Amino acid sequence: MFTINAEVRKEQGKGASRRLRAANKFPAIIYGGKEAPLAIELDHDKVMNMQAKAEFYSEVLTIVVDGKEIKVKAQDVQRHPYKPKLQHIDFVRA
Amino acid sequence: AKLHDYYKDEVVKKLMTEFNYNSVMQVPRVEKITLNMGVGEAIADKKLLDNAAADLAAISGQKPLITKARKSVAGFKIRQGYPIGCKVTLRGERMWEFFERLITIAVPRIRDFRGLSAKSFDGRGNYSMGVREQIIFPEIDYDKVDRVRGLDITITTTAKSDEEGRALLAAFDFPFR
Amino acid sequence: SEAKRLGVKRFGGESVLAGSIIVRQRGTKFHAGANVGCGRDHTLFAKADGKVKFEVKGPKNRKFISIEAE
Amino acid sequence: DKKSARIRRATRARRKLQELGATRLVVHRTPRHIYAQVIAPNGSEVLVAASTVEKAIAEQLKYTGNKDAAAAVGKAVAERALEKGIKDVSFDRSGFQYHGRVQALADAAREAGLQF
RNA sequence: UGCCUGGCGGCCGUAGCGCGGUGGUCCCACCUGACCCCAUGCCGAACUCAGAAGUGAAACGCCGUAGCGCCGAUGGUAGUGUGGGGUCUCCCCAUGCGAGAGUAGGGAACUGCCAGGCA
RNA sequence: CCUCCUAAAGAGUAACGGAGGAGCACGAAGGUUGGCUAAUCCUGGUCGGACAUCAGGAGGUUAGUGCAAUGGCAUAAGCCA
RNA sequence: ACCCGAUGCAAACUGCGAAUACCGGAGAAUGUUAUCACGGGAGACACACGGCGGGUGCUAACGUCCGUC
Repeated sequence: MFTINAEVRKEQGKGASRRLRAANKFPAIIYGGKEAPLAIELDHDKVMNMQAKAEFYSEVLTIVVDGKEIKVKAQDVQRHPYKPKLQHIDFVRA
Repeated sequence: AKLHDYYKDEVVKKLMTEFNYNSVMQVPRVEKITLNMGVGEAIADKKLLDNAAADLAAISGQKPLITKARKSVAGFKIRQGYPIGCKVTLRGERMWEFFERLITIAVPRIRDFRGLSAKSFDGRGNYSMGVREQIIFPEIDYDKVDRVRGLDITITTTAKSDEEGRALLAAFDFPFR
Repeated sequence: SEAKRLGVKRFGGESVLAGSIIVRQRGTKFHAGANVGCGRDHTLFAKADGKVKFEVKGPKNRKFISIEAE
Repeated sequence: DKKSARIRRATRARRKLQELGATRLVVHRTPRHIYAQVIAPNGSEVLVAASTVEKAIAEQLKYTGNKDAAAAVGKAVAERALEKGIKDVSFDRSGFQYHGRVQALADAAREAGLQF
């Protein structure tokens, strides 16, 4: 249900991830099915705000990018050892 | 093969009636009789084991096989390659005659006969004995015996389960437990 | 103790002549394939002239060294 | 078991003769039938083959599997091979003892004209 | 050419383990007796000599079973070559190389030759 | 003299660096042909104590491979003839 | 004890596993052959410091030495 808005990725590599982390964002991925997986960016502020509830891994989240709404599900999250900053999130189209 | 015809006549038929089997060979059969005499205390001398082997040969129709220690251990003071046990490997026509003679005459003459131990099963249809006082057979005279040995017949049977093994034992007499 | 000579002397794609030692080993890390011998010291040598080749064969995934003639 | 035992017994000689890259002749036994075929070094191709199952060889055999049947199979394979031009191929017993029908087949093949 | 059965190679678990079903047309298997070809460090145990008398019980061919083994992404990270920076003990930056670990998905094989039976 | 690292995924590479063995032996413990393949647990029993030979299932080389150790061995390089 | 789920670690553990470096084959460009062999003549035969990956120490140490620049 949550409307998640992001920018389409255009650079592949650890440089983009480092730049996003510096700019207070982080990379993620949306896969699930035979269609080509899509790399996406997540804005730490809004994503953490919506994830503060316990429904993040329970209900079907909604990515609205470029005016297109797609349903996805969260499988696992990579959490920093001690820093309270999100690192990477995998999403399954379901 | 003296008892082969009698088995095919009665045992197959009654097992078929009991177990509603389909094919003839589904009934449990006899794979072999393991006439193994494990003295255990052969360390005293080789002559005791030699006499045991001679008695086994006289009872059977072929020379027995001598089995050595499987591995060397210190707790049981057994080395490696030491001849310890003796067994008889019978696979042919003499098995039927030997089994018939046993089930006929060797069963009743058992001291304090309180029933064969029916709770000894490997887990899939192998039935074992641990009895002593092997003088039951009259073929051996008292003038050629110096001690009392043990009979540990462990029948190798084609039975697929303990129920089938018990049914076969009941078929071959086995009065009670 | 002086260090012994181990490792592979001739690698894949290298042209070698007959009798050329390919790999020196204590046991059998690699097994002779085509036109390859095996000495008493588990040393592999080429019995002909050609290029070396490394592959995997057998149910246990064993490394094999062979010589392909040109 | 029996089949695994036979395969593990035969594989040694089979691979050892494969190292030489020499055309071979193999014989398979069964109390009911006997098979024989020539195998090229690749192993995916054959040169000649003869079996007791076919009527062309079973017509004059009282029983499919016997010493006479083995001799007939051996001479038939040796013939087919000499017309084909095998030129002295090797022989493999396929992990079978060389004291029965395998020996009969080998003797028949050797006496038919082959010099293996 | 359609199905079934056996042998010989590639491939070396997507080819595996467990469960169910099915198979006697041919072929394969169970096994009868064995002085005869054979031999047991004892055993017709292995191998070999005389079947359809019966069967597919055990073994084995085939189908399903995603319980399980196994293969396996995209993406992130670790790690590191060259240059630079710092609080140079260790870390960061532009650039290149970047996978096991976990998921998506795959997964009860396929391929070449010969032989016999049912079509 | 030999084995582990040390020793920075080719080879080599030092330190009052730390870990162990050997001065052999075999006329079989070699060659050839054939046959075979373990540790342990459980089930059973009178000596058997929980762990004596024996029957079977799992296991599939953790055994064995004469030397202390390393790497190999199912084709077994291990065992018998 | 056995023993399922593993946690904390291994220079003398690796069912996984890089980046580099070394090895061989093809190719453009470029370098005064910069490559190899033989012969004459040598010098040196106590190196210092710094960067990187390391050994050990007292998670002080120019400690106590290595491979590369």
